[PDB]
Amino acid sequence: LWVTVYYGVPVWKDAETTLFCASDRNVWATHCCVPTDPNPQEMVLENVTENFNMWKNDMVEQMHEDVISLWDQSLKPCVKLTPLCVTLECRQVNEIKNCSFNATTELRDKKQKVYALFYRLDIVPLEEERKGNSSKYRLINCNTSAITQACPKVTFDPIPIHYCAPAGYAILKCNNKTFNGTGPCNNVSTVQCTHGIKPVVSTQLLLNGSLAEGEIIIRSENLTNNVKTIIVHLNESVEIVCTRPNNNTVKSIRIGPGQWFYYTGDIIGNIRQAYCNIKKDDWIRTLQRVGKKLAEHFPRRIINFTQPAGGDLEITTHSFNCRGEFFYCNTSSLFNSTYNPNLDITIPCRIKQIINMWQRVGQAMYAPPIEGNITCKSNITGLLLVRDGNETEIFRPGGGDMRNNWRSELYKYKVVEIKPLGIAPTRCKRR
Amino acid sequence: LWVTVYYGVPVWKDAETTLFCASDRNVWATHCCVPTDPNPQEMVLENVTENFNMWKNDMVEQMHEDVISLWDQSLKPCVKLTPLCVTLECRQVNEIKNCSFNATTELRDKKQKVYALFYRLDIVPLEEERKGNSSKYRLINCNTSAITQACPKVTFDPIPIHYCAPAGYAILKCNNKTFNGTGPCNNVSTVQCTHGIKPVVSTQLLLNGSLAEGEIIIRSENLTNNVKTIIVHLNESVEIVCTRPNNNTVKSIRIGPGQWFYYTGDIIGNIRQAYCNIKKDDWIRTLQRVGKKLAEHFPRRIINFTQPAGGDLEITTHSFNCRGEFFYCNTSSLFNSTYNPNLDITIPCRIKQIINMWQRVGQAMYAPPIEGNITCKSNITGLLLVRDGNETEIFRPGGGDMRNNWRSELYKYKVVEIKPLGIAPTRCKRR
Amino acid sequence: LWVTVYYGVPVWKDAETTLFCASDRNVWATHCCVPTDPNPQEMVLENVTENFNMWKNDMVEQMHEDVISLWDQSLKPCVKLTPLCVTLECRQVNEIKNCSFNATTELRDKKQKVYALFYRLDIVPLEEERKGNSSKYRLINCNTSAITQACPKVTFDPIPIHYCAPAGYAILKCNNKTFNGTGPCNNVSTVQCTHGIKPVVSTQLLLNGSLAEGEIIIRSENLTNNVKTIIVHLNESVEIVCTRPNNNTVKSIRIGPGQWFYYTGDIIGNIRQAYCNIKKDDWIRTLQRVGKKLAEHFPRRIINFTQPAGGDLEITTHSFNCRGEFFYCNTSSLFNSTYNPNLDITIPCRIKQIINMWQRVGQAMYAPPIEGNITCKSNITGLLLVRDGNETEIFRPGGGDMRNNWRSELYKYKVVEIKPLGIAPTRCKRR
Amino acid sequence: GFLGAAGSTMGAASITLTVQARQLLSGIQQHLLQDGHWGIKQLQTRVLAIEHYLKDQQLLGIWGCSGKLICCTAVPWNSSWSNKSHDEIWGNMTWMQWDREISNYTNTIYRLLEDSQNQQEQNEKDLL
Amino acid sequence: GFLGAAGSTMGAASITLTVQARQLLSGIVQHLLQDGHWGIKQLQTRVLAIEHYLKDQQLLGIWGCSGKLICCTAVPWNSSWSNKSHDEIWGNMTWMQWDREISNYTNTIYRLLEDSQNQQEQNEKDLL
Amino acid sequence: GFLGAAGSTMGAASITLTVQARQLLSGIQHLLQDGHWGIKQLQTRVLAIEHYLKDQQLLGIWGCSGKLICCTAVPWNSSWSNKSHDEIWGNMTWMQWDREISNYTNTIYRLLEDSQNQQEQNEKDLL
Ligand SMILES: *[C@@H]1O[C@H](CO)[C@@H](O[C@@H]2O[C@H](CO)[C@@H](O[C@@H]3O[C@H](CO[C@H]4O[C@H](CO)[C@@H](O)[C@H](O)[C@@H]4O)[C@@H](O)[C@H](O[C@H]4O[C@H](CO)[C@@H](O)[C@H](O)[C@@H]4O)[C@@H]3O)[C@H](O)[C@H]2NC(C)=O)[C@H](O)[C@H]1NC(C)=O
Ligand SMILES: *[C@@H]1O[C@H](CO)[C@@H](O[C@@H]2O[C@H](CO)[C@@H](O[C@@H]3O[C@H](CO[C@H]4O[C@H](CO)[C@@H](O)[C@H](O)[C@@H]4O)[C@@H](O)[C@H](O[C@H]4O[C@H](CO)[C@@H](O)[C@H](O)[C@@H]4O)[C@@H]3O)[C@H](O)[C@H]2NC(C)=O)[C@H](O)[C@H]1NC(C)=O
Ligand SMILES: *[C@@H]1O[C@H](CO)[C@@H](O[C@@H]2O[C@H](CO)[C@@H](O)[C@H](O)[C@H]2NC(C)=O)[C@H](O)[C@H]1NC(C)=O
Ligand SMILES: *[C@@H]1O[C@H](CO)[C@@H](O[C@@H]2O[C@H](CO)[C@@H](O)[C@H](O)[C@H]2NC(C)=O)[C@H](O)[C@H]1NC(C)=O
Ligand SMILES: *[C@@H]1O[C@H](CO)[C@@H](O[C@@H]2O[C@H](CO)[C@@H](O)[C@H](O)[C@H]2NC(C)=O)[C@H](O)[C@H]1NC(C)=O
Ligand SMILES: *[C@@H]1O[C@H](CO)[C@@H](O[C@@H]2O[C@H](CO)[C@@H](O)[C@H](O)[C@H]2NC(C)=O)[C@H](O)[C@H]1NC(C)=O
Ligand SMILES: *[C@@H]1O[C@H](CO)[C@@H](O[C@@H]2O[C@H](CO)[C@@H](O)[C@H](O)[C@H]2NC(C)=O)[C@H](O)[C@H]1NC(C)=O
Ligand SMILES: *[C@@H]1O[C@H](CO)[C@@H](O[C@@H]2O[C@H](CO)[C@@H](O)[C@H](O)[C@H]2NC(C)=O)[C@H](O)[C@H]1NC(C)=O
Ligand SMILES: *[C@@H]1O[C@H](CO)[C@@H](O)[C@H](O)[C@H]1NC(C)=O
Ligand SMILES: *[C@@H]1O[C@H](CO)[C@@H](O)[C@H](O)[C@H]1NC(C)=O
Ligand SMILES: *[C@@H]1O[C@H](CO)[C@@H](O)[C@H](O)[C@H]1NC(C)=O
Ligand SMILES: *[C@@H]1O[C@H](CO)[C@@H](O)[C@H](O)[C@H]1NC(C)=O
Ligand SMILES: *[C@@H]1O[C@H](CO)[C@@H](O)[C@H](O)[C@H]1NC(C)=O
Repeated sequence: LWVTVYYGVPVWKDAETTLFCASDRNVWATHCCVPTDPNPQEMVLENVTENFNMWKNDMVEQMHEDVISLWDQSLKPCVKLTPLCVTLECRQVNEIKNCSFNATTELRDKKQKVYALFYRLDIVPLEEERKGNSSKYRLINCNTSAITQACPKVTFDPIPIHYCAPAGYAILKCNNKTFNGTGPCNNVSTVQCTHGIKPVVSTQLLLNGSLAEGEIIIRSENLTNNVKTIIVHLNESVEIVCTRPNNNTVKSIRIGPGQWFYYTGDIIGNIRQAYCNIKKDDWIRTLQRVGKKLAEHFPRRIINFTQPAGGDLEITTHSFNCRGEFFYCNTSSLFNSTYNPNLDITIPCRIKQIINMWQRVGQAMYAPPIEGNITCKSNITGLLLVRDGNETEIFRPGGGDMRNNWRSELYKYKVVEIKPLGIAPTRCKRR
Repeated sequence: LWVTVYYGVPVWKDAETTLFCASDRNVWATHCCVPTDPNPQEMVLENVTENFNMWKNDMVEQMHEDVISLWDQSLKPCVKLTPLCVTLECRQVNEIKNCSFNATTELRDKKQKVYALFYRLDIVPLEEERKGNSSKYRLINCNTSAITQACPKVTFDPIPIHYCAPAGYAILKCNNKTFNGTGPCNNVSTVQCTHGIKPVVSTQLLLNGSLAEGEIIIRSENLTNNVKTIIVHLNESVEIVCTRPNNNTVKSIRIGPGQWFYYTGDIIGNIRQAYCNIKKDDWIRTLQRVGKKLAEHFPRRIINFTQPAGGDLEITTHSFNCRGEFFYCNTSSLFNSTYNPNLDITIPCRIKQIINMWQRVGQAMYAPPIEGNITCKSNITGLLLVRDGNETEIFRPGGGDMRNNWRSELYKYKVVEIKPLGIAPTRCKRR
Repeated sequence: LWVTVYYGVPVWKDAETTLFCASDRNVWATHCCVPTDPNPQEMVLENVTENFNMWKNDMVEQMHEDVISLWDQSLKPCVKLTPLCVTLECRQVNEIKNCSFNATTELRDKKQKVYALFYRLDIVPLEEERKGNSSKYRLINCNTSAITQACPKVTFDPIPIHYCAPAGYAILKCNNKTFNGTGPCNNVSTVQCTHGIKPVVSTQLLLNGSLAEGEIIIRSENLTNNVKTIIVHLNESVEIVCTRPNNNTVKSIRIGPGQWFYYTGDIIGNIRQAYCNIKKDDWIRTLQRVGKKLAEHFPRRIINFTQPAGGDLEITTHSFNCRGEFFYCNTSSLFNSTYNPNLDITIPCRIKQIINMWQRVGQAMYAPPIEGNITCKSNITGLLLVRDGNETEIFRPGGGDMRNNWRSELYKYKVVEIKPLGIAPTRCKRR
Repeated sequence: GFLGAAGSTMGAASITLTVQARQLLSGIQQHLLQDGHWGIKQLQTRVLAIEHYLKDQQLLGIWGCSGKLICCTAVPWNSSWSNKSHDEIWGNMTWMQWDREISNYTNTIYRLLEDSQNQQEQNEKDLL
Repeated sequence: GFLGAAGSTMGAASITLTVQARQLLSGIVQHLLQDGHWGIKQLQTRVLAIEHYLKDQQLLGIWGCSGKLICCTAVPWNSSWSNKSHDEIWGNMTWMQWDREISNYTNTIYRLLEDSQNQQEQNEKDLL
Repeated sequence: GFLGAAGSTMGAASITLTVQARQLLSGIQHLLQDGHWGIKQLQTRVLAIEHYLKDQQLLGIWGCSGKLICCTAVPWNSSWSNKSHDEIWGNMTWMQWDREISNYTNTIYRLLEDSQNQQEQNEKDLL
């Protein structure tokens, strides 16, 4: 009957804001240094229905920018390997090559001859090759840009990080155990911070993620579009154990006034290729279930899991990081199956030291070695597939765009600005 | 009778603030990315008289700082030409010299011999000169400081720039035709933003400016003082077409890991001096009118237009930029006249590649060449004169201090802070 | 009887905030450009008792951080002496070595032989020593960092610094003479800014400080702990005149494109060690009084003043920077006495040019020479002692942690936030 | 706690929003404040929050509702905005749904609120 | 719209000011964000605007004019400030000209408003 | 002038601090963009604004808006302080009183909030 103004009204709008990181010499501990509340309260909003859309979610963009930002900042004060773009002379080890080069010393009027083992992937043949003989070579991606050494004292091990909303905003979490990305959700709950999200960098297979509560969920922006990436959230993990067996002996040298360069001085014992053992029975079960789900989404079609096409190494292999060692594994032996609706697997892996992260050109990183052999037990929790696009559907491993990885953990969350000012009718005037 | 407090009072004070830029890979588009209002409303303040002063206007200083900072930030990431400060062996071209030098490459232990055409202005000898034979020179400005290559993909072409007031401030615009720059203005309007101002860098002649509504306007801080620069706003433009006819062939090389250096590899055909053709009749009429105005301001005096004295090149020539090509024109043939109260003109022009902008030392810029020949037309709207200070007055072309140029566009505007709180007597009492 | 809410209540709490500097080219004048009030006002709080604690005072931390940050920012745009990390063929000055080296020039394909006099403390041998003959050495700290030259045009002369509180805070000052540093203060006042504090950098002896109003005051966090540093505030100054008698002739060279390196080209006349003359009788009286006060604090003990133990040079000598010269003086001759409760002193001093400030490793500074002899007169207003920790107490000169210097001036001051909102009972309700 | 009783019967929510509003008291790290661009972004977020809070407070003050979480006004309700006589509004309808209902009319209502206070202010200086 | 009816008297303008204070409310209530020194400049400008607005609001509150764009006060007008008995002030004089007229006595009127309101507050606390 | 009449007594300071506040009106270079200082000042400034607004919000929520002195509707409970109108406006000062009832500040704030809630509810229901 009469207008009335209320303040403190529970009304919100979709909005974008800079969420601040908080977690309970790691870069993810220096950043995200804000502590998290013990037992953060989740308030369930009864009868509230909210439209979620995991794609076009600004939280994913913020996480992408924050992740690369920390990596770039963390590499800023480190040693630039500009003195090491010189002629190497490599002659095989009595995959890996025993290169030799004249590196600079702290004194400008001095040089030092250095013998270092470099992976063949990290080198470019400057001169014609020569089998056992020593040929001239150069470090890869030198001409593109200077190579910055990742600091040995700074570790990039992922830790669970929570993205908290600033004051005046809130986060809405969908609590539906089977909910495709873009659509309404009935079971919404308000929160101040996300769950513990580990920013694990990988391709093809999502590692150390969060398992789906219900079945295996297939989320894709446009399934009928063959350009979009399908994200498969698994409801059960699969164990994969990665390992570099080589027993490295790591040396160091001074390439400047306080600039230390760490390289693989030697390998003790036999030289063997790195590999990943994934549990066979669990993998076969997982692929069968994913095939049935894809058949449900793609009726009257045979579901073929094949190897990726012949692109670059960074995009045709399961790439990941284990204690700073950068593995690229050939998962062709895994995606080698077919579902018709009508004892470990060993995966060879190459290892690189000169890395071009985030699909960028002109910013390379040198990942120094680690003495000894290396092992990492990671849980595969999700897959990144791409439909080739016949009466048969071909799904290949995908990835490369790290956005999807962040989205794989941020599909639940939405950011909303609170509009406390509201107007409603009442039964009385001002007077 | 009783004090009464009002809020929203339309009272303002002269104040200084940081005006934010706006405009409808250009540096002026990256910066000034804020869009402008379609049809920006101008509110005329009836019966308001305001004291404007084009001199001592903080807007001019702010625009000077913004232009300087934008240029520096744009040249910050571009290639530094430190490796190219080496001995050059130059031997004339079968003004311009064919210089040979040993540049660096992406490999620290490699060199490359390079033949590049350099203007003689950009070179200073190291030992002797031998007419026909070659001799050893170096680039100018290296001894003073380093040299940064202007990014070839980043263009500094001016666009209309609007300087918008922030919240709580307004820009008063003086509409009085023939406003002499410092008196009271009896016809003002209020605006949020200025008109489209092109940040054109030039000397002597103001190009691509705003024409006066009335007749030609002579504005100076103190006409009786001979050290101040007279700014002449023309009410009619004069066409000047400036061209570099040399048909260059532009090469490039790598002087480092991803550092590309662009130089004039060759000149195809004949080598000819660059020149500016200005429309003769329009120029003669313009100078006659300017002389008549100066005679009005300087009675009982013969008005002599003579060439500048024998200073440096940057201050004795009409300097300007055309597609990143830096011309310096000997405009003595234009200011070669005399007014007594009682068919194009061709101007030769030199061109430089190593530029010391903003009258600064310690910072130099290398402007890369452009393949082909260059032409451009820039309307002349303003003149920067200096009275020599006899029964005769000698006016020479001036400039060098860039603020005057932007002052020629910001003479109309004045920034004012609003003081909404006010007090007045009323018969009303709180009671 | 009824709750009532007051605003503007004079209640405060202990709080930490960033205090903005103030002072009535010099780095301390460039920074702290905020002017100070003429006749600063002090408001004495009657019957107010406040718990002060000069240790664990965030003002000391802020002054430490600000001094280090201002020193670093002042050295940021200066010349890096990386080209001088080269072999030096040092013979002998006809303590000081006559070192020859091939420095770089503005051209990358040129070198210049340079003869420079370097102190032996600033040099580390590379191969053997030969008495009369010359040997190859290098500059100290060449193999740890790049040495930045302190700019000759930028002076670090201390000036009085006033640290002022932002709005909403105040600085409580304790007026109680003989306040022992941590107890309650029964005579306090409020101020906006502190007294003029000269940020003088020194060890062992505090120079150019503030004299205690009453007697000599001994302040230490835990006198019975031998690890803490005892600060002695003198109620009467002692004159010390430090001088470098060498008549230097200072040359300069270009080590790059606009990089000027200043060094001692020659010494005219005789070479003599620098020295400090401290007034003898005043020093003896001062040490007798300090021994008496320590005996009061340490009953039944003989008070021995002995020289520092055999640590590094920077921590076993009175270190200071008279003019632009960094002097390290062997003050064992001063602390060579004993107090039993039952005519100048000349101190030799070494001088360094390569300086490591605040115990930092990885950042070294080259202090250019000052042509001619150097002399300065400072007043010893305080001592930094350390109890060795028998029936006898041994007190040695201390220092090295520069906070103890700036805690010697900020002991009086305490930052407090104002809490203007308060509540109280009254005799009436709102109704 | 921000959105307690959301989607929950504006009558009930208003029984809570005034109680919670006072209870919530909503609105008003050296690495994250000095290194990189983190600090500038925190400052931008905080300044934007202050600006939004001041905008809401100014809108309350202009309407004569200064210092009140609930304020009746002299603007009578026009049925052209909504034709529901408290049956759904304080009954079956929630604050979010109600906001969706009058999303198009909101600006209009503000003007009326604004206009009403003008008259009162004029009356305030004319009755004195 | 900021300076509408400026230099157009104050008796006639006063209606326009009451209208503006609702239509305009007030002026004060990417590359240019985290690249270069322009972000810190924008932050300084915004913070200074907020500070000025809060200073004006605090002055209004201290005088008892909280939340009011027009407020009559209990301070009688002293002819020593101006001797115009509504003849030219609201008849012929503009707000700018009036500000020029009493630029020297505005602070004194602020003192009188403060003292008067402070006494009022104390009278209210005593009466209750 | 910020802490004028500190110590002394609450009664003198309460009257004075109102006139003192009536006068103090407290609550509201290269360093602008050199180093971290340009950031630091903003953190010093923005934070201050926030603190000021927080206090104002409390005044808003207790109906004390635009009033340096504001009698409320909450009766005083002797459990907070045994003395009443003897030292609280006699020999005691504001600092001592502050640290005396610092134990119950949240309780007082909740009671004031409840009183204003009831006041607003009555205002709308009795209108
Ligand atoms: C999915 O999640 C798993 C589990 O978190 C990850 O696997 C872990 O990865 C971390 C780091 O990558 C491993 O931590 C490292 O372990 C090394 C070996 O630890 C064993 O041996 C040492 C002997 O010293 C014992 O003390 C220890 O208890 C273990 O028995 C350590 O040597 C490492 O320390 C070195 O690095 C750290 C920084 O990382 C430095 O601070 C140290 O000083 C030292 O230099 C380090 O602690 C962990 O062991 C792994 N666990 C398992 C079970 O594999 C996966 O990596 C993750 N998935 C992906 C893709 O990353
Ligand atoms: C006063 O105002 C006049 C009018 O604006 C100015 O003169 C004009 O200046 C503009 C800008 O310099 C000229 O416009 C055109 O600029 C194009 C931009 O080239 C950039 O992009 C290409 C794309 O790859 C790059 O390769 C290149 O390096 C640049 O980064 C040019 O491409 C235009 O070239 C001409 O040739 C092409 C084909 O080669 C044609 O297709 C075009 O249409 C065009 O004819 C051209 O340079 C414009 O030509 C100038 N004249 C006129 C009459 O507009 C004055 O410069 C200004 N005063 C001052 C002092 O600056
Ligand atoms: C993960 O999801 C899959 C698919 O929903 C579950 O596998 C099915 O489980 C049901 C229940 O026993 C069986 O009837 C089906 O035959 C299984 N396969 C398929 C393709 O549906 C699996 O149990 C889930 N994981 C859990 C619960 O840990
Ligand atoms: C990974 O191993 C797979 C399986 O061999 C390779 O895929 C094909 O291998 C066959 C030979 O077995 C070749 O003839 C094809 O050219 C290969 N196609 C590609 C490029 O996938 C593959 O070469 C190996 N490399 C990857 C993709 O990691
Ligand atoms: C899907 O995979 C199946 C096998 O899992 C493919 O079947 C093969 O068909 C080819 C025809 O040339 C035969 O040579 C092979 O023997 C079959 N099996 C094997 C071992 O690959 C089938 O071609 C695939 N379909 C698509 C379109 O991907
Ligand atoms: C004096 O002011 C009047 C406005 O009161 C000017 O007339 C119009 O102003 C508007 C806005 O500035 C323009 O859009 C119109 O084009 C103007 N009309 C005309 C006919 O000029 C007038 O020009 C001003 N005159 C001077 C000398 O300043
Ligand atoms: C620009 O101003 C000049 C005067 O400085 C104008 O030239 C005069 O124009 C009138 C016509 O109204 C002629 O009678 C005069 O002979 C011209 N010369 C002089 C010296 O007065 C010119 O018309 C103006 N042009 C424009 C476009 O406004
Ligand atoms: C500084 O302090 C010393 C020690 O307290 C003072 O020296 C004493 O001065 C008194 C005179 O008041 C003499 O009777 C004593 O013999 C002195 N020595 C001692 C050990 O007490 C000195 O006077 C003070 N000076 C100033 C300027 O305050
Ligand atoms: C709904 O969400 C709540 C809280 O997140 C959860 O406990 C429950 O299992 C979910 N399922 C329902 C009831 O929809
Ligand atoms: C997801 O389901 C929704 C229905 O809620 C449907 O509209 C949409 O097409 C599906 N795909 C996605 C991910 O949007
Ligand atoms: C993508 O989504 C649109 C939505 O309208 C749909 O029409 C289309 O079939 C989908 N697939 C492709 C390949 O566009
Ligand atoms: C894939 O399976 C087929 C079954 O015929 C086998 O022949 C082939 O070796 C397998 N290849 C991979 C990549 O595992
Ligand atoms: C030291 O004390 C003397 C005597 O009081 C005084 O003249 C001089 O200015 C003071 N300052 C210094 C450091 O010499």
